[PDB]
Amino acid sequence: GIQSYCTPPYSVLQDPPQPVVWRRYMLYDCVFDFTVVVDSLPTHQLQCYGVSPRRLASMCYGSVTLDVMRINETHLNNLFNRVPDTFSLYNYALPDNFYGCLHAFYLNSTAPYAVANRFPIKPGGRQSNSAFIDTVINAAHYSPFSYVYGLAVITLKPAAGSKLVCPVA
Ligand SMILES: *[C@@H]1O[C@H](CO)[C@@H](O[C@@H]2O[C@H](CO)[C@@H](O)[C@H](O)[C@H]2NC(C)=O)[C@H](O)[C@H]1NC(C)=O
Repeated sequence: GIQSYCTPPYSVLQDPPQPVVWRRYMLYDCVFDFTVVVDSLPTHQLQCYGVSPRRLASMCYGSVTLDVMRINETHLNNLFNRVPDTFSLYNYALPDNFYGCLHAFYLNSTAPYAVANRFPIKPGGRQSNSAFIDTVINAAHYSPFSYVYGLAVITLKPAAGSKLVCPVA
């Protein structure tokens, strides 16, 4: 039938959360403007797995997940090369057999960079203890600031019947 439009996360895109509190947005059974999280963004690095970047925003999917946070160059490079570090061990980790895209874009901002460096998370997981999270965010104030990129992790699910996420033209 006639699908609704998914609302793009403009607000979180103009101010990405600290990686310790990365945010997820789930897109399902809707029309979505992919340009907001791809073309319109000032791209620093776009890396895709299971799909080409030129094909990404042109087809439909079973579902689309957007994970948004900030990330500095070291952690970004380790993320791309799949090398373990504090970011992927304690803050945000790609799921097994990741199908989708990593989109890093310019924020032109060197700021407090709140990254957990203890208490391991599982892939696709997050820190859940609010007290500890608060200590990480607080500790960010008393540690070197980092020059930082925005990061949108786009997880794709293959189309399988009706109720899809389709791009706007
Ligand atoms: C990105 O931020 C991390 C901290 O979240 C920085 O990590 C430090 O990196 C140096 C080497 O450059 C290590 O000796 C330190 O032990 C690291 N500290 C922690 C707490 O992990 C990293 O340097 C930052 N990268 C940039 C380019 O600013």
